[PDB]
Amino acid sequence: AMPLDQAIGLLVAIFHKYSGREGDKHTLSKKELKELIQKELTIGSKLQDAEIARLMEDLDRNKDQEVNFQEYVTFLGALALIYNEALKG
Amino acid sequence: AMPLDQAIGLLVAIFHKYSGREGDKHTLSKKELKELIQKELTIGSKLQDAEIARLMEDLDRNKDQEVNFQEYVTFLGALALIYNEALKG
Repeated sequence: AMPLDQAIGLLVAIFHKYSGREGDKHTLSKKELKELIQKELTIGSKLQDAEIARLMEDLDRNKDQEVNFQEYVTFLGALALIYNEALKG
Repeated sequence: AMPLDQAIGLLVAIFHKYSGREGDKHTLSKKELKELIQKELTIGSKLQDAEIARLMEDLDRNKDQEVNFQEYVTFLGALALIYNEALKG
């Protein structure tokens, strides 16, 4: 697949890895999303960064709320802005 | 990189391929986003699908509006729901 098709296919696959764990495969809880981020990204050196720590706290404060695919993708965009190196500056 | 880190890195790279063409590297126009989708995804067989055609029309109707990285990622999530096979059902 072209690079962007590859990217989308990976986003979908990782969503379904966690959304399939309980109930509806169309959603995952914010508790589960926090677990997904900590397991699927090499983020362990950055979890105490001021902005990333607030995103993780917000997931724990809203842990039982569900997230659909669109909201998961939006959230990954928010996290990339404060996590991915190429988005610095 | 882990799969999701790979996915994010590709999203960022394709954004910057187009956002760097004019002006600010932090945004791209909706005209440019339409070009990005048509060139970076194997979507040519699906452009007349009822839902995809409306997303492409909306980009052309708002062609001069700018899009930041967060809005680009959100948009890719919207498109994936109506384009990616694994999101059917």
